[PDB]
Amino acid sequence: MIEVTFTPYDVLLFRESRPFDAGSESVARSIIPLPQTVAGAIRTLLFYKGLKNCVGVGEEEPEFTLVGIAIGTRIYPLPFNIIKSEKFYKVVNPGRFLGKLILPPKGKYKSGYVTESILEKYLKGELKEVEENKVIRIEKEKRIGIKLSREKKVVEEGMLYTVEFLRIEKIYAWIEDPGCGIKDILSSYEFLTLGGESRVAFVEVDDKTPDIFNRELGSTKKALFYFSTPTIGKVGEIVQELEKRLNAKIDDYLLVSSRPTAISGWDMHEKKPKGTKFAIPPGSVLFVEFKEEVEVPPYIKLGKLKKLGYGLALGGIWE
Amino acid sequence: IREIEQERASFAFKVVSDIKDKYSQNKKVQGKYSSYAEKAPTIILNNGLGATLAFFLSKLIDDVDYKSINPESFGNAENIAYAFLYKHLSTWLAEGNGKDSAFSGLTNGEDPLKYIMEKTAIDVAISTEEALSILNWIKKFAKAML
Amino acid sequence: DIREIEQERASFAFKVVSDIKDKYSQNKKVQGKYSSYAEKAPTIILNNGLGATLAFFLSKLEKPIDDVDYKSINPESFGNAENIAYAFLYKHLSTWLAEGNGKDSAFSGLTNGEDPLKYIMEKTAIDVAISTEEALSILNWIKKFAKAMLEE
Amino acid sequence: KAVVFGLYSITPVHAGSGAELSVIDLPIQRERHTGFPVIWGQSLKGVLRSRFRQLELDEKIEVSQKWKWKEKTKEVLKEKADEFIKKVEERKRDPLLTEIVFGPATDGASEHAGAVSVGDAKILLFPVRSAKGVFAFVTSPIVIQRLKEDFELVSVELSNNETIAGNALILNGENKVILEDIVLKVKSDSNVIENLVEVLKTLFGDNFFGKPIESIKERIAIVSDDVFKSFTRFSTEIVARVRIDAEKGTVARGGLWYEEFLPSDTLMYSLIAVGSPKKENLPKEVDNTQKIVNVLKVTFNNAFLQIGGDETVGKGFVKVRA
Amino acid sequence: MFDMFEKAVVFGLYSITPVHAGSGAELSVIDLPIQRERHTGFPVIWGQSLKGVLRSRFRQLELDEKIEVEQKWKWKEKTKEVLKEKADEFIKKVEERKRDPLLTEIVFGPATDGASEHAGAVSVGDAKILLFPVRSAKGVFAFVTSPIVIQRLKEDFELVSEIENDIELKKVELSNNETIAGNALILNGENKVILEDIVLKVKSVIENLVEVLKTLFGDNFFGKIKERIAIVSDDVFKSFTRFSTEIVARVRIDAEKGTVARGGLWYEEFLPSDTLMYSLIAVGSPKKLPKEVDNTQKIVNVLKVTFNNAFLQIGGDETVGKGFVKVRAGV
Ligand SMILES: [Mg+2]
Repeated sequence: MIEVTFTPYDVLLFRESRPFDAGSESVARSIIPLPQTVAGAIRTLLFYKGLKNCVGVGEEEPEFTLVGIAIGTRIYPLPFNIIKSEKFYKVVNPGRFLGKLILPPKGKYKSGYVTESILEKYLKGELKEVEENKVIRIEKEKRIGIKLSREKKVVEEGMLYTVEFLRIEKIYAWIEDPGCGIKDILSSYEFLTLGGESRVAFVEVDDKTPDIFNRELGSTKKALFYFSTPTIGKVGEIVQELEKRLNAKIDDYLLVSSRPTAISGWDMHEKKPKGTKFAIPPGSVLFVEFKEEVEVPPYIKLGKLKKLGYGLALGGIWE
Repeated sequence: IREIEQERASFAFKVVSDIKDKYSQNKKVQGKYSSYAEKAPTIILNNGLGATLAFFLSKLIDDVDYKSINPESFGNAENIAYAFLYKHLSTWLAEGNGKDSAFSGLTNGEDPLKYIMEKTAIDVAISTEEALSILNWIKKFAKAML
Repeated sequence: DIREIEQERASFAFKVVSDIKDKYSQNKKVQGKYSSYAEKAPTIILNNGLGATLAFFLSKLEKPIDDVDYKSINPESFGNAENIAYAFLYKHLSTWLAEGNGKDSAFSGLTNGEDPLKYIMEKTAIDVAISTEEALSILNWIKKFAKAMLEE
Repeated sequence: KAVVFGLYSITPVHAGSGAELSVIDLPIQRERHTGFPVIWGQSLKGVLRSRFRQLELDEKIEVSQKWKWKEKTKEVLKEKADEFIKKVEERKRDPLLTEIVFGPATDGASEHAGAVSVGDAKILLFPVRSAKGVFAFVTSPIVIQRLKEDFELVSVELSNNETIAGNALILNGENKVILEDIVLKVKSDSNVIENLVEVLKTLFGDNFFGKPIESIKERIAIVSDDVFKSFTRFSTEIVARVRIDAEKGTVARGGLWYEEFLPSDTLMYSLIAVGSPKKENLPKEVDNTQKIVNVLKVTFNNAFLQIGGDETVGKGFVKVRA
Repeated sequence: MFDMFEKAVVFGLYSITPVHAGSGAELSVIDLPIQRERHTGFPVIWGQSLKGVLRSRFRQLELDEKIEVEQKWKWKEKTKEVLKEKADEFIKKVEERKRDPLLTEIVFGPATDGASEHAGAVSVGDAKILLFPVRSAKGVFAFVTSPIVIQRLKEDFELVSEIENDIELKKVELSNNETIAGNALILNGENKVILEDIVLKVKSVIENLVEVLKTLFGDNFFGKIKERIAIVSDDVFKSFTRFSTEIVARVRIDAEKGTVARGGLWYEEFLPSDTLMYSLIAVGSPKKLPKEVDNTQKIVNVLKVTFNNAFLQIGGDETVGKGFVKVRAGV
């Protein structure tokens, strides 16, 4: 597995799906980067390097597989079963009622990010709570710009716009290369355009598997699956897929989640927006009670568009 | 340049509070200290820091030592207020808020008047600016407390 | 890093006033007289001139105002407190104009070691004007420390 | 490839930020995370594009021959050249090389992208009044670490009371530096200032915008991160401006406001990331990244630009080294 | 490589009265300080202060048809020649002080009502100190300058050189106790100069600097200096500009009691008379046009004829005789 590290020179824009044309709708608000955007940046580099075989021009997916992405300062969205109570974010474990897994009422969820070490303790079921100071928020930087007339140096009519950028220190991407020679091509490049407004990020590439993908969790009936990237597909099909890949049937499951992630994007091949897809948002947790004990995998890919970085679930246990 | 302002404000509040504490029933002393605090920067502007310190000296000697001053041992309000202001200004330039704080003075414990006689013109200029700045803070708390 | 003349004036003034207090700690008369004469001196200079002021001091010592080098004057060789003080003041003032606060200080005088009174009676009016202003400036500082240190 | 643009302010600079939170009416652009003064990539790009465009239209661009954009437009767009040139005169589009380097004017945006990515101008040296040597070129470890990281990828420990400074700032024998009205004690150090100067020399050359870089070494002061941040936030120029009602000869109603300025003698740097030119049927002399980089260097090296607002009251002028 | 401008003019400013270019009241012993460059401590006049002064003068001259272009400039006629149909409504705006006369708006930009129409054609630079007057034991006073000031002057010449595309248009080291000075300042038989409260040793540059001043301001110096020029170190010069300005106590007297009224005592700073400052005035192509002023060269000519040898008032306290300067505008 190859590990790509993107270091933004300054700011990044991963624009939400909304009109953003000069002289009209003029507000661009960034979201947390979707893995397909990172995949697109890599595919575009290969598209220009002449490796159009691995790109998948006009195709939904490339030949290579983007395992997933993570932002860094490496941090992850607070699991949705972690609820803020006073100055602490408390882990809420599944309960049972009428023979069904439920999450007991303990307050509303508040968004935020935690370090990889805090997530690791969570996945091992050893995390009780997190002090509110260790819960990170992503910094935004709002910039307001204009367009000037060529000669008179005054603002052209209606040419004012606003961008809410993200201030991100690092983005990590992991790629499985079936022999396209991506590691060599990425090594030849120092930087690439990532997201909107022609912002660039420095590129480093190392041949390594992150330790979080190599954890030994043991065997249990009570496994959980933390989605680190958006996961596309019906919950039923995802659970069924999970049953097949682990060769074990499920007694019951509970999806703790939030607002669905709206995913469209821009088709650079056809020069028009991509079709809207809906996904289980990062930070969502699928609690599963298998009928038999399973060896909980450190990570597992689920749902549609796996090669674009979607459906990266991190294994964990609960009691 | 912001932390130094806080340090000055801390010192200023302290010395004015000591004035108001020791001479609570004595409005003449409090009023004299206030007036002299207001006049002090003017004397410095028109005569220089050296002359001003010398002027304070004449309101009190064997040696020039601000430490040896005892403001409470004087007979009238004029001399008491002068001795206090003089010691306050000198203490700030020499000691700051103590050596356990961010600002511990400019002259390293040496009396500012003798300091001016010995050091460079640059050393005198920074001591002059600093003197004006601490008096400016003393004036603030004086008007509000005295 | 240079120094300003004011620093040298204050330094010199403190030194000569401390020298009197040291040599005559038990003599309040000598101290009181010196302070009176230091206070009087600038006014005499403004009304009568620097030359007449230096000569005025020498006449108090009954010295020939035309044939006396300041270095030859030793204040510690007079009886009454008045002549002791006059000798000190004349000495201090002349030393300042002649040597400043030292050859390696920020001010080494104006007369280049020549006796100030002899200098005045030998040089031009502009030279005298520059020395006159400087005489007033050093006396201002002598007065400052005399007022605070010297007792009556 | 990439070009590093060094920017040295010779007059105060007002790169306006409406979104900046401040007690000042018109504050300058700043970085969200560090609070450091900055010039946005978009502001700088606009400046660079406008200068480049004027030169192209005036046939002053060199590629080592005179660039004739209308001639090149015809040997590129062929049958569509005349209507394009018409749009340029109508200010609906920009001349050929300008659009190749910086992208099409908004009317033709979807056709292709601009070859260059203009990065933020990040602060490097900030001038602060010094009791000795008039003023110091002040920086911090966090700044030096950022510079080193940006350069390494494109290719220090101090307390709040300490400074690593050049000799021209240090009071003789006192081992102290006085910045404005505060005193910093000198920390003994051998190569950090020297290392920094070497980095500056490797990026901008022997001459530091009209002076030997060795002269700068004597007046560099490295201070702690908190102290540097304090100076960049509270030592910038805060100037009151008014409008006079000449009928009365007094200040007009609503005619008083405050404006912030980045001082002159500030050093900033922007990395210009250059991709391949994206327009179809490119002329040979500008058909790849290196050729775009070369034109950028020749056009802007040793140039004078005006950045930000207040041009007509003498603000925003910088020297450029590329 | 300064192609945004085509020509430039240096505006020499010599104060004949004390000058208060203000920055506003401060909680300080000096209640009303003059404008200063913060990181050097040098006195300045911001370009916006100078532009407002130049604009107001130019505007009044155009309204009174005293502006010389190439003959007299009749702004109403030229307005009708340019605006044609809607010229009458524009003139009405001017008489109502809503807009400014044609040439004024071309040079300095539109009045606040028409701000969005176009920018001004000229760039009025901050005025910086070149010669600062300092009292001297001999020679009464000295015109004091320093290497860093001389250097900034040379660099501004490089700006003019780049703008006018004239490569033909394009070393002073001193210890702190040293000076390079004219004969009038040097004490009789000592080789020393006393400026303010500082003794400076005379070092064996001035003649060359004067030749430079003779270039910009003509053979005559504002109708008047080498004998009283003193070059000192950068830090000594800096201390002079910061601590040798006029600081004056002013009062308001109760007209009935003959005594100082409450809120009627403050200290105010003034740049001394006999101070030489200069501003770089850059001229670009007009952005608004009659043939008489359709390009940069013609606008420069108007600026030169209008303000050369003229008297201006800059800063506040005009009514108590402050801010009067003489201007020399050379290319
Ligand atoms: Mg855009």
